[PDB]
Amino acid sequence: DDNTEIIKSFKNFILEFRLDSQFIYRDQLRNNILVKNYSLTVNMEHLIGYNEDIYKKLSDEPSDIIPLFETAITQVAKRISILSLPTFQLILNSNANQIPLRDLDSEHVSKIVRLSGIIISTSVLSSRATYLSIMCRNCRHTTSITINNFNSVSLPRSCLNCGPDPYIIIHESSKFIDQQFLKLQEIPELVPVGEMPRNLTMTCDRYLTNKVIPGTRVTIVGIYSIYNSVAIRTPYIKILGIQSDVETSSIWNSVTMFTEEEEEEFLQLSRNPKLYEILTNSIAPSIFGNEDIKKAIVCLLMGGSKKILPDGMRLRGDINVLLLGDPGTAKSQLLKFVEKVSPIAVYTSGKGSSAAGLTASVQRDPMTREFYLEGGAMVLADGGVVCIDEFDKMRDEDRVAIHEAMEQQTISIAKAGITTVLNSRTSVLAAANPIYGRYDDLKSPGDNIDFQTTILSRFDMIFIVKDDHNEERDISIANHVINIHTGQEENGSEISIEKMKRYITYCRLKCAPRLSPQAAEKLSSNFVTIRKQLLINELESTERSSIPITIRQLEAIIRITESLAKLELSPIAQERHVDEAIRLFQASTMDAASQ
Amino acid sequence: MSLPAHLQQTFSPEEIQFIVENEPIKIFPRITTRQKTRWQLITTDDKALNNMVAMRSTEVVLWIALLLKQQSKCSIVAPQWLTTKELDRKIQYEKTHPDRFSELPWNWLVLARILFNKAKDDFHDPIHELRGKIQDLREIRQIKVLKGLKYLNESHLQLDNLSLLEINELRPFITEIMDKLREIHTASL
Amino acid sequence: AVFGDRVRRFQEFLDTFTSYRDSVRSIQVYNSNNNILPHRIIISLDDLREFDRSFWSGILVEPAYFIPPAEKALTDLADSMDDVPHPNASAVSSRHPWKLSFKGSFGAHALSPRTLTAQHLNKLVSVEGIVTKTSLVRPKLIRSVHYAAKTGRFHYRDYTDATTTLTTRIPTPAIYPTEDTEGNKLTTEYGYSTFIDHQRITVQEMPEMAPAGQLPRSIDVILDDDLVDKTKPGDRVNVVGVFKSLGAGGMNQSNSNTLIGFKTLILGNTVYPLARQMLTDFDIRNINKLSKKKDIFDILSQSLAPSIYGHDHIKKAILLMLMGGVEKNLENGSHLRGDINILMVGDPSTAKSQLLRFVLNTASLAIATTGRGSSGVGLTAAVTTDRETGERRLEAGAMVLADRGVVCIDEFDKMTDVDRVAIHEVMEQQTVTIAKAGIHTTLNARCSVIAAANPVFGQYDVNRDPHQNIALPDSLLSRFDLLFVVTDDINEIRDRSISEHVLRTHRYLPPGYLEGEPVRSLAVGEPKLVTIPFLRKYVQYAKERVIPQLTQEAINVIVKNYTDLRNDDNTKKSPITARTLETLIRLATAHAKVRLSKTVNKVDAKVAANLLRFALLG
Amino acid sequence: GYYDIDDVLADGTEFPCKFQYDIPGLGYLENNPGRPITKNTKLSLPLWLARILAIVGPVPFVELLPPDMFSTKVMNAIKTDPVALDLHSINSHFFSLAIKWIMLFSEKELANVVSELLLQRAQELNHHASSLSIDLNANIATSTFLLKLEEMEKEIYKKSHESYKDTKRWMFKK
Amino acid sequence: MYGDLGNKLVLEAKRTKQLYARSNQDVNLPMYHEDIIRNILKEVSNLRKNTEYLKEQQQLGMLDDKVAKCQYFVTLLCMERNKRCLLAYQRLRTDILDSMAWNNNGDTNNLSHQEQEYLKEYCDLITDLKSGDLVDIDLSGSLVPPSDVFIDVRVLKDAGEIQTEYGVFNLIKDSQFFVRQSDVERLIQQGYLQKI
DNA sequence: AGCAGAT
DNA sequence: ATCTGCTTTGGGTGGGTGGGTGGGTTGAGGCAATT
Ligand SMILES: Nc1ncnc2c1ncn2[C@@H]1O[C@H](COP(=O)(O)OP(=O)(O)OP(=O)(O)O)[C@@H](O)[C@H]1O
Ligand SMILES: Nc1ncnc2c1ncn2[C@@H]1O[C@H](COP(=O)(O)OP(=O)(O)OP(=O)(O)O)[C@@H](O)[C@H]1O
Ligand SMILES: [Mg+2]
Ligand SMILES: [Mg+2]
Ligand SMILES: [Zn+2]
Repeated sequence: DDNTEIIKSFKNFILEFRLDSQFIYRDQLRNNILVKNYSLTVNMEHLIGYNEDIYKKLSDEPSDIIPLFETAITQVAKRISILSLPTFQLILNSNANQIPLRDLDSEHVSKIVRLSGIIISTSVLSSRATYLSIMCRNCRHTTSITINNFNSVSLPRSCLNCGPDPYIIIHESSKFIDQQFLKLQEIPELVPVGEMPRNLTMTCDRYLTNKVIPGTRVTIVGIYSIYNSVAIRTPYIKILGIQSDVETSSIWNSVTMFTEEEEEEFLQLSRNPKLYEILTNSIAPSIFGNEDIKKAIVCLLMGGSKKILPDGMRLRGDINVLLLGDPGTAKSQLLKFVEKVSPIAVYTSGKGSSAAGLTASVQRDPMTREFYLEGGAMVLADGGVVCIDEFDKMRDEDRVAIHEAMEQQTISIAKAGITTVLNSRTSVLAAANPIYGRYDDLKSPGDNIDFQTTILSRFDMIFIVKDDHNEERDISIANHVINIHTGQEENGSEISIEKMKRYITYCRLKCAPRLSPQAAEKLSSNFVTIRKQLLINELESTERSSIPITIRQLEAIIRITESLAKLELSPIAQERHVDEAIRLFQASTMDAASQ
Repeated sequence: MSLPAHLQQTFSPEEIQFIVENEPIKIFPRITTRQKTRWQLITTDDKALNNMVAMRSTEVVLWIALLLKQQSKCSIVAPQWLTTKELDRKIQYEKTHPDRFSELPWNWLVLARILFNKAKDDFHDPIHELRGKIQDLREIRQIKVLKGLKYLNESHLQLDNLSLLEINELRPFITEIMDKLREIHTASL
Repeated sequence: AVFGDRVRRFQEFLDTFTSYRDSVRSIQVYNSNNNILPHRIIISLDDLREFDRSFWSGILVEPAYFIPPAEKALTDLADSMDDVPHPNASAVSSRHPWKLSFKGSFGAHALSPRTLTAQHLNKLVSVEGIVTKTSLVRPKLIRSVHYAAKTGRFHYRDYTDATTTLTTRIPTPAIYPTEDTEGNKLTTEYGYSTFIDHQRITVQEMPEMAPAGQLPRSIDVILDDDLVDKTKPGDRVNVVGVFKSLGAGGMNQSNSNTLIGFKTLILGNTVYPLARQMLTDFDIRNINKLSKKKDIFDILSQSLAPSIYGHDHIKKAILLMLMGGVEKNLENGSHLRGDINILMVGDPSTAKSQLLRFVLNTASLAIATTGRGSSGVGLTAAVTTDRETGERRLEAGAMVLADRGVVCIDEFDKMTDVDRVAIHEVMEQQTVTIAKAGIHTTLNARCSVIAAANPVFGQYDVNRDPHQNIALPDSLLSRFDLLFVVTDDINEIRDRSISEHVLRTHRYLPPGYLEGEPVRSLAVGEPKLVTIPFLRKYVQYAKERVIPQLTQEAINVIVKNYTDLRNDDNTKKSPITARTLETLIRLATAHAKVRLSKTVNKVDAKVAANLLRFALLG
Repeated sequence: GYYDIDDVLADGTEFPCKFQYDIPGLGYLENNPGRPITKNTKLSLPLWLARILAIVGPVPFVELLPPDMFSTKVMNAIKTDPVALDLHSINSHFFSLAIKWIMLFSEKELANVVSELLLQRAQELNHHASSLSIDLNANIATSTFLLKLEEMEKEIYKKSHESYKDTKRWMFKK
Repeated sequence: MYGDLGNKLVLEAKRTKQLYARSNQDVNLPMYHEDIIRNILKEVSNLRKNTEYLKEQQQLGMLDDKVAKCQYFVTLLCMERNKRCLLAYQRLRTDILDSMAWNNNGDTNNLSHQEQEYLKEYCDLITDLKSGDLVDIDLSGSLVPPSDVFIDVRVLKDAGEIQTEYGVFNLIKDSQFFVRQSDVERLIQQGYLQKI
């Protein structure tokens, strides 16, 4: 009765909506059916413009009208693609105000809401039924049921004598769809005073599955509903749309999510003669000086290139950076910026961490009594960067639990039957203090550093930041900080965080330069000289150097060269990059070792 | 070289519009040029323009008609195939004959786009209805083209009553695929 | 109606291709002569596609409606072939139809546990992964046969379940009939009833193929009858079966969730291992020809890890470890192991971990473990409960899973004493004794241990004695055949050589890729460096069909070397002991294996002596 | 074409060969230089060399062995599901080498197989090229299929996509 | 082997072609690969030396007919392959140069001196063609058909009162004209004006 | 299936 | 006397507004106190 009229109304929107000379939804449908994507994304501002009455119904009773807009889409799709196809999914976009995760309460039950959060977990896909074929136990009578996944359905209780519940499902004739579960945590800043962050369970269907990964900020449009698991119901959100700032699909598979128009911008930016300067200036615009550390951070974000030799050996392609220095140097602020610019990043404190917190931990499911594996900081940061602050407060065991994941980029587990070798391809950016809090020049370098040579050799570049009291520099820093406190270039000398992050993603998924012979000869000669320099320094002092120079440093120089080449989308690394890489190595690691 | 790479072997949409704009159309002059200066053309006939009388049907080139309409000195008379009823009939013909294309003119899409853009007050039917009908016809013909593309071969192929803009759209894919098929077949012998 | 037509169409297919008929006849003949081959046939999906396209498409997309007809046609053919004169009553009552198994090329149905979605339900798929669990084998009732004493006639009943057939039927509880239709007493005849085995395994996605930041997923599989014990945990398999769903999935009013999906799993048809290489006559002749060379040991050693510069002696030791020794157990009870254990201690960045990884990749069986990532229980075995039957059992650990293989332990010095005790016991006795949860047993763990450790101060100190440099107990140290101490000594020529080698290695580009391109099956049935595959074939051949025996000349060499080594003024990085004699004999035997010899000669003794002397006195 | 870059690249792939004579001073073909190349030697030569050596020499100098890109496994994979197959991985110039091979040996089984593969693939190629995005405010499948395309298919797709995009831009130009 | 350098050069040519296709309006020929061409020509020189040595050995040597035939055939084929790669690369670059010469009415450090001479005299040829009987047509004109007679245009970069053939235009930056497309088509081409 | 209750 | 109807084993195809003085018991990981 009314259902047919509602279906007719939503069908006329898809067939009559033109903003100029193009039918936006009719053409979107045809283009989607051609690539086998049975869905239509509709913007709710367009529906409020066609007929406000249709929006009033879709917002007053969402779980009753949404199922009738899907069938209208399916009918129009059949009319457009078939010359005389499952039920089509409807994905919604809205610009309504976002309700804070913790402000959702009884006043929003069964209503369309928009909210943001952080995805902390994702489930293994399940299978939900969409068309059952049933039969009767006694008289063997065949029937079918059709189900929409919008709850306010079960097998018939009485046959069509036959006892109660006479119907058994015939599986080889039924059809199913995909279902996923997500946990959404509220943003750290939104949380009220003295409160732990709160979770919320979410479910997505069909083409909204496998769209997010744990640890990524997302925006959700859905229905705040309830399901019975006494007179209380556990709330949850039925997703109707997902929007994210991270192209997770490009990151897991190939290069994707870059439009040709967007791609053209990246090539134009790469063609800039002084992209290195722009990127260096774009990191921490509010921190004065420390240019070398900012260049090192650019190289770390860019990364090197990984090689798999024919015999099977793999060569690490990531760069690890350590910041040792005195208080007030802005190491923690640099780490907090790097966590915010990188596409994937985790900020962790060495004190509030553990060996299982990093890597992976073995957990027991209370229901199935079965042990399973949950990823830690280094798994949650896979393919990105881990910012381990307070690296000196970490316990010896928890620090030792990081060697293999830092070098081999794998997390071997052998616990509770579970036996595996996970993958953790992450870059470590660590900040630490010397033993006495300040780097005391009076005592030998072996007295100011408690890190063992094994852990230190795993860092590509080591920065020993010393705070020297110079009146000119002090006045400059005072002026800069006061300007910050009392007080937008965007004129080719700096790019916002979003653009820089997208450019990092593009470069990582598009380029992997290789060394030319001249660079190889140059780097090889430099390694021989540096090793001789360590030996002359060692012969002079009975004490064995605390900062080592092993083959890992040669590989680190190669990685820095490759990252500098990749920064400009150059398929080959030339001497103009080798010189910069050698300069950075001398400015950080040989500088630390010389003292 | 002398010719860009995107204009090689095919025409651009602007070239198709240029070709279409040389066909005659019917206009109602709002001025009386007939005498009871003078046009002097070399690419078309000029007798019709020299003999115009207010509110008297006459035929001129499409681009001259558009130029006159820009001055509010003539009202273009829309073709007979571009009425609502005729488009309904063509849609029905397409629906009942899954294996053939309707007998629309070879310039229906281009002329429809030009006249909708330029002469919006010279139609006797609401413009939105005509736009919808043309969209429907385009979708049906697109379905038919998609179905018919499954018969490409190393021999000839026939696409009767297919219009100029559609053929221009499909020329690269069809020609290159059939050329590769012919190359394989010829290599076979 | 349609079923009979399909049975006729499949029967016409089996007639056209005679290989399946010949295989069935050979199976029946072998069974008649007799330990017993199962009633299974492997058909090529490519041949079916060539024969009848509709049948092939149906078997790939609607297996439920097309596989049972084919199985029935095959059974009818086999029955028409059968010529057994006297059938035993069990055989007459037996319900043993012929089962069908597939191979060939799955176009888009070749998937992994991560890519299996609801779109693939009720379809024939092939899945690849690691077997992580394996339930216990329990018989499953299918047919029961009874006897009515008064009436003197036998009756029978047929049982079906959701996992024993592809078409949905009414469930049959396992209650045995007790009274005849007329009220006669019925006595079950178990010897004539039919039970089949049943097992459930879990297949996990390969960890290295997983996405970024996601743990691998798994799927449940069912194997019945002759596919019951073809896989063990830690094996790489390719499973073919039908993807299904079971149960009511919350549609029954008892479950009030309303947000839980249906159960799903695969009924397997075939299992394909992915561990032993099949040797050809050409390969065997090439192996022998190479073994006749006088410098085969050097060639094979250098061929190991071509991208690691230097470390010749460690590579030789790794080769001898891959070959192994000869295991002897005496009548009295003494059980001498023929495995070689190796320990590497050295300064950071000396290629210890890369050598471990190469051994992991080359060796036929190898398990990876670290110091802080492992545990005492995770190395030996764990006590869990079986989901299928709810029975207490043990799950094999890293050491047990690597039986008759190799276990690579990285960061040997970062382990705990409690976890070190388990490895101490395993290396000392080569077995695992378990006393937990009312379980008493002894699992076999006969594996070679290759480990890498760091000195106490992170860098070897020449001045301090070896005891002060290594934190491991002396008892644990005495169980390693060879202790290699490697130091990073800065030198000009050596540094230039190593740097040039590394730079050359870093410039490799794999064929099929362009410069600046970052690095990323078709069927299921299926002084020159020696390639790794040929090295694997050589190792397999040599350790499979060579058992060298000692000879008086090697005996004299070994006794002289031991005598001189023990009482010599020069200090040793490890203390000489009677265990050194066993290590010498083991190394000589392994080198004899390398040459494909049935006897240990002087040359093998002299090679073992040189290797041990390098290990002990640099 | 002589000046066609794609053809020059295609003629540079390596094909298995087996020499049939004893030619001293031809080591450079083999890895080692300056050594005689004994008969029955197996080695991979570039097409531009192997073809002419195979047609010129009675017994020619070399015999062409079946390439791994035209093996039985590849043909079965092509016949099973052409669209899902990843041709780029088998060889980036598959169709050009296939046409050259057919011409060299004039075998028609391969001709029919390749023709059917090309037609079935071109159907989906046009399906993707015809799909043009839209911006409401002012994907995965397309990328995964693009990744699999061979070079010639990648040129055809580019041309068709540009033609469709130009027509759509002209028709809806405000 | 003997064509690896040619293959690398052709790969660089392919990259150049792909860049030219991707680029919308601004195209700059990559720097002439002088080094790779020098290596290729050196290789051809060694091949010529090898042919001369082979002929000398055949004149006075133990070499046989089959062996000489095979080596003389393998050297000739290598030279042919190198020549083909070189010519393909040069022809691609020349085609792009032709396109540029026609785009203008009739940096340079990238071009080699031979290419510079080619471009100069090709522009001379284009002007000579334009001077002939086709004078009434602007052979290096616009290839988009004329659609509108009068267009609105905007001045994109400031310049004096340029005195074109069609008249005097006071090109003040940020000022609009209502003029005939035919008159201002050259100014649009150079970039002094925009259609908007 | 055994036992607990309403007609 | 007949017809109608619920619930097990023990286990996650009942659960955590029923709990652990109603049983399902090893394995891992974090924390205080002990060192
Ligand atoms: N240019 C700057 N240099 C140094 N500190 C700065 C600068 N700009 C701001 N700050 C201040 O630095 C403080 C952050 O501390 P910072 O990151 O410098 O410490 P740290 O040296 O890394 O740590 P710790 O003192 O524990 O060793 C913030 O108060 C910020 O206001
Ligand atoms: N001889 C060598 N040849 C080539 N690469 C080498 C060599 N020695 C060390 N390397 C390089 O060392 C890098 C890392 O060192 P590796 O992990 O193998 O050392 P390790 O002995 O396990 O060190 P650690 O004590 O830190 O665990 C590898 O990338 C490898 O390239
Ligand atoms: Mg800090
Ligand atoms: Mg290591
Ligand atoms: Zn019934």
